[PDB]
Amino acid sequence: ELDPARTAIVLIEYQNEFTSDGGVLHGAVADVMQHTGMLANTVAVVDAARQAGVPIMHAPITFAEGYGELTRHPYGILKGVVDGKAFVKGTWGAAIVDELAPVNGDIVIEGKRGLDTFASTNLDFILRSKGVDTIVLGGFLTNCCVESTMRTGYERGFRVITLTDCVAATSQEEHNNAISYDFPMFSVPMTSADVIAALE
Amino acid sequence: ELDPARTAIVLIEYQNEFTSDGGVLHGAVADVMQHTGMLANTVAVVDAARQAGVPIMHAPITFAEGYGELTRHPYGILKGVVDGKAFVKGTWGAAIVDELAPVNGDIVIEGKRGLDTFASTNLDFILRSKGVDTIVLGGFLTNCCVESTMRTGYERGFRVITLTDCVAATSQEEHNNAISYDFPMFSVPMTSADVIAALE
Amino acid sequence: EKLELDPARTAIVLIEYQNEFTSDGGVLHGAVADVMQHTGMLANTVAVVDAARQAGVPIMHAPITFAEGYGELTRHPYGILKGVVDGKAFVKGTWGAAIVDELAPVNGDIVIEGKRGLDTFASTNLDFILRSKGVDTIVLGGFLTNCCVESTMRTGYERGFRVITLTDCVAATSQEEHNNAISYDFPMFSVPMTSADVIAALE
Amino acid sequence: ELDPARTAIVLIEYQNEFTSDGGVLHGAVADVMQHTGMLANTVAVVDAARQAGVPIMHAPITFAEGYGELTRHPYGILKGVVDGKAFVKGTWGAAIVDELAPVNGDIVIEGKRGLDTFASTNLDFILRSKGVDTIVLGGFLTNCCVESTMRTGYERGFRVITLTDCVAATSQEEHNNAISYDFPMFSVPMTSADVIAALE
Repeated sequence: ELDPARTAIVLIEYQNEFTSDGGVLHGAVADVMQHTGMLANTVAVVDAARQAGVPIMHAPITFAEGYGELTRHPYGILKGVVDGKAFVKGTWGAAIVDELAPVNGDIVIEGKRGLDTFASTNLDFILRSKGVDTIVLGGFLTNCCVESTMRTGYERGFRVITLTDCVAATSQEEHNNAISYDFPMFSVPMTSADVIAALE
Repeated sequence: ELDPARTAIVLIEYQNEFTSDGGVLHGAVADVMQHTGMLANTVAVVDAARQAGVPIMHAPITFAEGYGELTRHPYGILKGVVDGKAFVKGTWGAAIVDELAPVNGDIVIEGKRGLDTFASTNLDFILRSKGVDTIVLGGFLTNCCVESTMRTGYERGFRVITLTDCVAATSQEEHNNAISYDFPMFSVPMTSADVIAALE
Repeated sequence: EKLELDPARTAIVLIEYQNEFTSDGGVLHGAVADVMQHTGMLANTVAVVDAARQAGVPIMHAPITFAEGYGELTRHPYGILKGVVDGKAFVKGTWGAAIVDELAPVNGDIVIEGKRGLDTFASTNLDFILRSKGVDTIVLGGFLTNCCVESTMRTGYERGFRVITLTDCVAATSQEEHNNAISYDFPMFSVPMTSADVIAALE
Repeated sequence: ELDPARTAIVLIEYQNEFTSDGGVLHGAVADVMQHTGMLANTVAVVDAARQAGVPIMHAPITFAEGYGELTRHPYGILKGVVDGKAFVKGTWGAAIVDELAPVNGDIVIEGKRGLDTFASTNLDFILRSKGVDTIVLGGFLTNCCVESTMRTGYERGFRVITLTDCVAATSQEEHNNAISYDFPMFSVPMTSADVIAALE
């Protein structure tokens, strides 16, 4: 049961870096993108969201070239972002995949530098200003940025819905476990089809 | 490598509800508590930290009886807390287990009502006020409250050490998944022995 | 132009109505006495609370307290918290730290926890509880007009709440500081109202 | 005393819309800009900061055209921003004034939609990741965005230094009152000259 005036689709990091052949991180997520069909499922969800008047918010991650916005000695996941030169601002890799290119009305969330969309962006501000209380999440990575964003969403009292087949990760094991164990603690897990049915 | 003036031990939810026979949530965490020896490892870490002069911070979760500080219609993990009448303020369940009772000058973090300790407490305020930039995390649940806290601490630029043998969860597979896949993303995973050696 | 309040989406938030400010012998009471007296804030808050209960509106208290010795703060504070520390104000488990009797929390009132700074949103469970309960309108009162009350208003605003400031239920250490905050700052971040206006909206 | 490896200059809204003839809101701040000399003092501060190796971080405020990122029924100060059609993204007004144009190395904080730079941007994340514990603040508006940013900075444990002659408001009275009464509660106020000596 969805209220379009009080709902948003939040698309996390559908960027060529992940989504597209030649992306620095594409090879690592290919298998799961294939098994899930997340890309086409995401396209379908967005289409039904445009029609129902539900805003699309894209949340890309980017970094000024040289990574000066971060510690010179990162640890954990962002270390990989630095060493691999992923998501440099203004590059093909940082661009949102052509199939989901932002179009009239859509909101591109700004500032993302870490994994939790709510920790370095204007997402919370915009969601709250627009009176949105239900967020629908899709994107990358299932057990990293989608999971962090979902957990903070819950903390902040949104109704979080996670699109269990519009997410993808670097391994099927990591992907499946996130969805089976953690998603139910912090969200309402649903398929594109049921979200699509709910949007209509 | 640890600097005592700039380190905190953050002990999450060592409360009877989880730790003790009769706790509403004890049966769920019992197998993993026993498999890992978490209580005994935690007592060893805390003993060493006090010796080192490292402040010990307790982060209990509590709820005004009746759950009127929450939605009347919870979903996700907090639905079980309310439905199971867990962590009521002033009950034996809410009390910190006797083996880790706060002594002289220990800090007790106030406010927790959700999973991420940073989301509803004075933890950030106090760490920053004291100049703490490294946090050593232990407690319950591995894949819920510990992981949320770990994720937010990473986003806020803390050096987060996770005690791989001072945490527990409602299943062994869940516990193992978190430590193997997610902990390395947002923390420096360490055994208690490693942290003990670092503290001396 | 006339104010509508929905009881299910509304919360009175009372900042630091503790002896330390409100009552004779409180360490900071001398500094706020003139403005308390000028405004009649204490009685006015009582009348707004009473009406709030009658309409079923959550009353939320936001006291500030510190573990004795101030070991939860930097040893070398600056700014307004340096005065708290140096003055030994709001020590946990003292009369000064208690909420004032006239506004003692009764059955069902929420007592916000964690407060150690000035902004009520920065070190407590306030945001969590409001959002969990579905509150999107907070009515604000207490101390200090240009400090903690203003900080909470600013952040409230940033976080999408409809903030209402009770112009005659707040006080500061100076009438001049008080009046300036109310006339200049409050309208940028809030809808300032009187106790009487709020009470009428509640009924 | 200032450690360059632990300090950043944060410049709020040095955008043509305030600073320059033709800017929608320039008329309302011209008087105080003139009386303080804020623009030239800031250039001097930024130049000294560059020499010293201290990172420069500009925080512009922008909105996607049509103000759809916000409530359709704003109140308070943002209502004036929307009705005035100010700070529209990609327009000349939204651009940083030429004298303070970002130059190789400078960071441009992203996402600002509200008044407090901390509440809708990647400022905290970037400050904490780079290890900055002292922020030097200048810009617009003295009683609004500068005061909100300073209040939140202090809450978060930063040493906030406020440049009393590198800020401006719409009213001289409000400008002086904020500096006299509120700035001392939440910052160490200093003149540009005194900050430049410390930077030098």
